[PDB]
Amino acid sequence: LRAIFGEKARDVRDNSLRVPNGEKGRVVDVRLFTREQGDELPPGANMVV
Amino acid sequence: LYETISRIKKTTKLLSQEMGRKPTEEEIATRMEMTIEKLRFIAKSAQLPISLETPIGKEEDSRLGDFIESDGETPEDQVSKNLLREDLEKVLDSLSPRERDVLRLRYGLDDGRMKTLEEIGQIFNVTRERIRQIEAKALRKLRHPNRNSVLKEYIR
Amino acid sequence: LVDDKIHARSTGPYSLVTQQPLGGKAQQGGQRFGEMEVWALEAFGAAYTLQELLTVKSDDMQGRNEALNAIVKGKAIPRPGTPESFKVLMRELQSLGL
Amino acid sequence: QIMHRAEDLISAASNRYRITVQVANRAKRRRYEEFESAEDAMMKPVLRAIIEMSDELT
Amino acid sequence: VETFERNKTIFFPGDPAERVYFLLKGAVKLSRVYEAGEEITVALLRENSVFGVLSLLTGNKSDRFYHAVAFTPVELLSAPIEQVEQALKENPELSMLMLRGLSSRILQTEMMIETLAHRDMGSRLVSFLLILCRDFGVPCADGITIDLKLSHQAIAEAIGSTRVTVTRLLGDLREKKMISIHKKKITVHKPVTLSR
Amino acid sequence: VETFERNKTIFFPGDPAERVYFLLKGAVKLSRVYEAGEEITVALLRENSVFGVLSLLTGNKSDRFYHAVAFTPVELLSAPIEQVEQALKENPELSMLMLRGLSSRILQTEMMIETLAHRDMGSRLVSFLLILCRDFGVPCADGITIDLKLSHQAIAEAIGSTRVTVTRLLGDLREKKMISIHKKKITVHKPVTLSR
Repeated sequence: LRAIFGEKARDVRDNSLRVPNGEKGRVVDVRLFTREQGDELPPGANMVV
Repeated sequence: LYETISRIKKTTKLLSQEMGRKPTEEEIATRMEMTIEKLRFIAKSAQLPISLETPIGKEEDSRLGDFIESDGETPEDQVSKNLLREDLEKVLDSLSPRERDVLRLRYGLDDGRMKTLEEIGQIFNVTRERIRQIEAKALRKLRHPNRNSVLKEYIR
Repeated sequence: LVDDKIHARSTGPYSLVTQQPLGGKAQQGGQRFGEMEVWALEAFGAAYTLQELLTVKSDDMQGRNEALNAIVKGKAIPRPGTPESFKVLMRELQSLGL
Repeated sequence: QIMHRAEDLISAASNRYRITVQVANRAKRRRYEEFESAEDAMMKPVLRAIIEMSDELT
Repeated sequence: VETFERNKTIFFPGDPAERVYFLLKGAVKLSRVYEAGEEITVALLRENSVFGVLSLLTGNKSDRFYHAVAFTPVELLSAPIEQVEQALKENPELSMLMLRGLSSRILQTEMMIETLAHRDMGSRLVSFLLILCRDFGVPCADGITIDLKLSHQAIAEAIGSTRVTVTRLLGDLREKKMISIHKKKITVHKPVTLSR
Repeated sequence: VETFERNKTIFFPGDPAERVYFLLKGAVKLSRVYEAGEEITVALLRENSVFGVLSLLTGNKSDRFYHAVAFTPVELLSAPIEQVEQALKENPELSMLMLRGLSSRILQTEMMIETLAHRDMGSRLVSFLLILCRDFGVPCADGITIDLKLSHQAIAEAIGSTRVTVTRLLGDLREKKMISIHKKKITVHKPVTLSR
């Protein structure tokens, strides 16, 4: 199919964040950070969103 | 592993000397001569599994593990894929049945996925050529966008 | 507020164990369910709703799906599957010594 | 009306359930029989089912 | 930066290639299409021109009907109707370049267009080889080198030969050592030679 | 307004067809040239496009190397490098119209290019007339009328059919009724049957 419909895509995937429906809200901050401050992070996990 | 998990940080606890409590940071890895990534690897692999049958919380209607599915099919793509898979051959209807009946499912498809170029070479028209051509013929008998132009929404 | 207190959904992930969908009051929150009503839904009987009403929205995979199709497949949604969680319950029992 | 005087037919025709069930039996098929979008069946399969019962139920 | 190798599918039936392909480098070709098919280098882009061609027709949903792929790891952009958009509306800054684009790819083929229309295809081969194999490398094995490694069935796909312009034509050129199977250098010792 | 009949000579070797070669109208063709020759409708202009094509190359003394002539009167509202000059430098006014002009000659040409190198031609010829003969007149007799009176072996002067298809295709579709010479009304009753 992939090669049949005519294209060779790839499944690198993305369950990126989709805010729930009806979320007519302006966004209003973020706190956010990654490896560097030492992500105080639940381990096994990379970076806060 | 079950000792590094209980030594990597143990050492550090004492190794914290000349440093600020939790000594350095990835130098720890170097201290024990390792790569962070393996470190997390070890860090992640510690503690234990949660109950998965423990109260959700202060309240009840709750042993944990009332609590996931991985996979069924998300009814949505089981009523999808069948349609898609089935149509992958059910819309195979823009060609003569010299190829429609054979190459239909590449060398496999619906199959585990195979019985191939040779075989058809014999299995159908004592060919070895004709596989590639009539297959290419049909391999285009669907692509100029009008051929089998009823599943373009596929965009897949 | 109805917002955080709204709720309604059409199937989705079932559980794991029962593999039944699950309502912890989420976007895909089980229309919750009350057998006190399955103790008031037979007062008229006529199974069907019950029959479905368990099955295919609980056990049968191929039921549930069967459904999905039937309608979008212009088909007369059939006939129960048979439940399975049943079978699940039966399994542990058989091992328990049944 | 759309549905109201139908409270008597079922009410006065031996086993009520039973009625229903047949009525479905109509239903199912008397949609089924025609999958050509006949607008007669544009409405729900039952309600016809019913009614043409009804008005044969004299 | 948009950057495409060979054995691909780049255009389609129906493409939205509007937001710029913006080809910067290749040494390569627009394969086109339509119904009868022939996805042939019915244009080209090497390095030094740029797409934006039927992408600038009725535009983002014209009847955009081609399909091209390379043999070069083509080079081509990281932006939308912006760098062009400058180029389009706000002036002729790259507006002249927009026109130039056509005159630098369409008109480039336009030359090969009044020449591909010849009897024997060997001409089209010699022309093609006169500009490419010769120039942007050094004329190695037996002269104006094929400036790369491709295939002897290259002609068999370029023009769509049928195992005929192959071995026969090759034969002739094998007789006049204007060929080099090794690393596909295959060529006259001199550019003018087969260019007559 | 610049206005050119059939035959005669319009481009040359070397032309100064700058200073606005404004082909504003015809139902006709750019014959081109170069050395091997073939002054073929290697483009076209009917009514509704305009020259200014290699006239806008290195410009008023580029290597301007074509030569074209018509099949009938050809109108060309014309100016100095003035009406264009607006169109060129002072804005995209008819630089906006010019991008269309760039496609103008190219379109229909590149479309005929899409056709042109098919193997045997009566085909592409059918395509060509399917544009001319069908549209801007009415079918009359036999269908999709040649929309004029022309040459019997059009092929003879078209691709240059010496003695092949010059009268054979004629017979091939004569009995087929898909063609018939009456007042040059010569057509399929239905372009489709020949549009395949």
